[PDB]
Amino acid sequence: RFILEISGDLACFTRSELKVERVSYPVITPAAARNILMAILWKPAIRWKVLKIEILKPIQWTNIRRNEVGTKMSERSGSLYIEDNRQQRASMLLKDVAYRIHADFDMTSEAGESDNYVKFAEMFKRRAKKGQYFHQPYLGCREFPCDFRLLEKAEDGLPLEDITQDFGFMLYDMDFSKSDPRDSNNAEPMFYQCKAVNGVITVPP
RNA sequence: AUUGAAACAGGGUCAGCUUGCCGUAGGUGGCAUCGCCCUCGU
Repeated sequence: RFILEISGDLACFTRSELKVERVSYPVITPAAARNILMAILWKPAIRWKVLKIEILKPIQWTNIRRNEVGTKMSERSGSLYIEDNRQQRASMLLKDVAYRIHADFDMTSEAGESDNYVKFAEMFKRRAKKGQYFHQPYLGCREFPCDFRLLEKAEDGLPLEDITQDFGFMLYDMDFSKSDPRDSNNAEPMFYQCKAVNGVITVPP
């Protein structure tokens, strides 16, 4: 397995049912962690899998608004001239978040030639130590860069083990199956968050 | 393959045009620095 910790000032993970005016989750998204790992090192033969997620500091809100346009650009058009399109939008940003993750990975069907578990693990350790990636992982939006330190266990502020509130059902991931290469179309798996005392545990199917 | 991807609170708006701190009213009226002693004695 692997244990990593992420830190940053600001972070939103928007629920679906309010996507129009942002209402971020309280906790991080199990789907999000998958992509955060993939950000460091993407191969077409690796399938990630998240096991444990740990909060570190108490949740804290702030609110914000800025000016937006809501027209996806198209080839037939020449430009946008945003003045004729603006839709002010609001947002519910989490503040001062650092999270801890326990996760591992397995192999896809297309193992390929250099399908060595050990070499992938080794190069992952290398990239984690030196700070290597395709791109800086977001925190739900491109503007909130995060910072990740590869640690073994208990190398940050003591986890906030306090029993916290429920959250009902929560977004899990988005299936890739019925889609060919390049995710033609997808459905939405869910799960039950069920208010883990401190360590939220991602159950597989 | 992050409910992600692209997303200006923007564009300008004098605190201004003016009015006496003035017109007078006393420091007055009146009380002796006095009353007194050697520079002798060769």
